[PDB]
Amino acid sequence: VRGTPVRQRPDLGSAQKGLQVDLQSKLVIWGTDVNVAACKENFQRFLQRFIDPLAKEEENVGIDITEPLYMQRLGEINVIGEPFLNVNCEHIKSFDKNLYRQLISYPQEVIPTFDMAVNEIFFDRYPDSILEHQIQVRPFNALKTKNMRNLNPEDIDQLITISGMVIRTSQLIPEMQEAFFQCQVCAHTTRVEMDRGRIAEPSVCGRCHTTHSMALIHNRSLFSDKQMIKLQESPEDMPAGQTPHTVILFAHNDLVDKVQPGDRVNVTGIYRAVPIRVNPRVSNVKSVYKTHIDVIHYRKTDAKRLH
Amino acid sequence: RESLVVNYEDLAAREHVLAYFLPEAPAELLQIFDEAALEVVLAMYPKYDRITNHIHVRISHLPLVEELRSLRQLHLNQLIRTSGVVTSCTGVLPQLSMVKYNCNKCNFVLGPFCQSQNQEVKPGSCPECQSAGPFEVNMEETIYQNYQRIRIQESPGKVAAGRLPRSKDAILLADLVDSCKPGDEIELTGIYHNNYDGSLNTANGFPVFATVILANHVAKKD
Amino acid sequence: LEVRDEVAEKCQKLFLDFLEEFQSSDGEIKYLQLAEELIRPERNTLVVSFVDLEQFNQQLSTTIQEEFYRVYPYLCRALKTFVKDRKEIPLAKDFYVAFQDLPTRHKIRELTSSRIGLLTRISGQVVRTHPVHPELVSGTFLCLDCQTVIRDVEQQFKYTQPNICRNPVCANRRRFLLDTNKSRFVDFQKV
Ligand SMILES: [Zn+2]
Ligand SMILES: [Zn+2]
Ligand SMILES: [Zn+2]
Repeated sequence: VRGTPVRQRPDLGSAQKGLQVDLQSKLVIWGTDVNVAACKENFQRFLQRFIDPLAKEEENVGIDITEPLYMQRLGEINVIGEPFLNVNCEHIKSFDKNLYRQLISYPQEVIPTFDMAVNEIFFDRYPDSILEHQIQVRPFNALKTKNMRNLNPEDIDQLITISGMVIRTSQLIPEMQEAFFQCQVCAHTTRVEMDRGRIAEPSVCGRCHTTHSMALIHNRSLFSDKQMIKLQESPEDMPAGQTPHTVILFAHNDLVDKVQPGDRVNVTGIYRAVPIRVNPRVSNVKSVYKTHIDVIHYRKTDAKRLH
Repeated sequence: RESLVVNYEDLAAREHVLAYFLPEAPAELLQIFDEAALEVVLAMYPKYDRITNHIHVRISHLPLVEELRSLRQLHLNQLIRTSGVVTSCTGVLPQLSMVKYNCNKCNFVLGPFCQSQNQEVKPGSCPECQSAGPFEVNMEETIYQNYQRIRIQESPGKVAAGRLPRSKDAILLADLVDSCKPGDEIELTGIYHNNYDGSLNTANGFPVFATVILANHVAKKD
Repeated sequence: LEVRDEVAEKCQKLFLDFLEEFQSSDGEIKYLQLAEELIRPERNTLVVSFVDLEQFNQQLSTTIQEEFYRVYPYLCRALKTFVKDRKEIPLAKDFYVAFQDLPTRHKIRELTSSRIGLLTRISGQVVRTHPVHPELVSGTFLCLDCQTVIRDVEQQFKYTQPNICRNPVCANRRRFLLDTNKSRFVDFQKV
């Protein structure tokens, strides 16, 4: 870290408690076995010590093969200025299978540790670089899921890669990130950041101590970008009688407008199941959940097509 | 001590406008004087805010002294000076001053409301749940001012011919309490109050108002 | 103590100075001549060239461009003072500042959230134009629980009632009555 802001990542969803549990009476996260410290150290080790043995110069363009691949990627990032590091889940699997499994099964927790590791490395080196925000690591090329309808509920909220064709892309949805409240009596202003998808309004002014005088100014807040991608899945495992599948994807703040209709893509993202309200005007939700993919990485490269 | 005693003679000699206005609208003048005195006291001792946060300006040596038998509707809502004998005196009672309310629907705490000496302070809706429903007084969060009720009657010596001794009720607030005892001969300066809750609206008879005196300064004679 | 928006007030002062000092090639006060026309009714906007603003004060122009939404009302008040100290426009009249000749032009695909609230210019093809309705900009409401008048509550592109009644001992947050004859309106069209 060099004081550069850590940008919120909507693609990872609303944060959690991050509760920590000791497995002895080591220090895993509740419901997982990630061990943020060990995960971060292992990812730094991978990033600084990964060499692809059977790589090809044709496959890797502008990259010194002998030199660490992702260190060269960091050099490119420093040269250019785009704080996005695209990492191959197959490389992660080859380097350390357990780390790959942890990333796949616990993305929302593992990925920010990768962000921390990458930023630590990138600012220990190139200490004078200027970036609008910290580096964000985008995994991809996960073990291909042949048919997206073979996904069981036990595969929810985890990283998957699918191949499909972009059927439609919606307009931009402004997603709030930091509400800006202002008192209607003394004009004292405050800002509340998204806690867990909820914005806890002030309810009392910190300047004149008037109750419920803080009104949320909509156009002085901080917003994100969201887009809905209707993508017709192009599975390579097609059982008897099964019909074409359409899936919904959500792209956040930089993958917006990066794919147009007609584009065949490999999308890597989090398999998310969400409730559906019975009516638009009620908070009751059907016991059956509809799933959609929160996109992390687009891949426009295919070995059996043109460019 | 929380109380600053101003001599009315000095006030009249220095600023006659304030002296003339004081016996006409004593409530506002007393509130203004209390605020100004608090400002000056804080300026002198900025650390004194944590002791009282309020200063009571007690007027003294008012020129006209009215006897209880001469109090009429003319003297309503004015600062008057009288003399009498404390006949009865209630204990020190904790009266609500800045009352916090518990909304017993969502447990929110409606903030402090200045408990005036005229009407009960009845909250409206709960700011959170907007329920006008039942409220309770949160006694832990509330702050109370000592309250005492005394009765002073005309002194027998002043009572003349075959006239009966007239008595009046007076209210002592947080600094005049326990400043008198039954039988003590005192001089009382205060507002001839009229409008708190007493008008005999129960059709029990004629529409008369039970008047009380908000004591502003008590001077025992001994 | 009615916390001040220091950046916006500085912008207002600088913009008023720009209006009252900026001159054209002829050397006269072009915006004084333009504001001369604002006295007539059915005329409540002054058009100002962003090129002229940038020439006169680059910092002011950059501040306006990067914080247009928050500072715009202050610019309007500055223009109101500029017109008033010259002429006798009605006290209740409002004035607006239109900007033109903005050097850069963005694309409707590039109109991302990062562009929210800051000055921009785009090119589009008009599909349809709705009628001209009066719009509520600031209405004065009456409380139906204690008859307290909550005055000058702004509308954020939505019908917004007072968040709370002014009366401390009244938490009315639902039962308000808009006072149309006391509210102010602006012309409005959606295209
Ligand atoms: Zn305030
Ligand atoms: Zn309540
Ligand atoms: Zn009210």
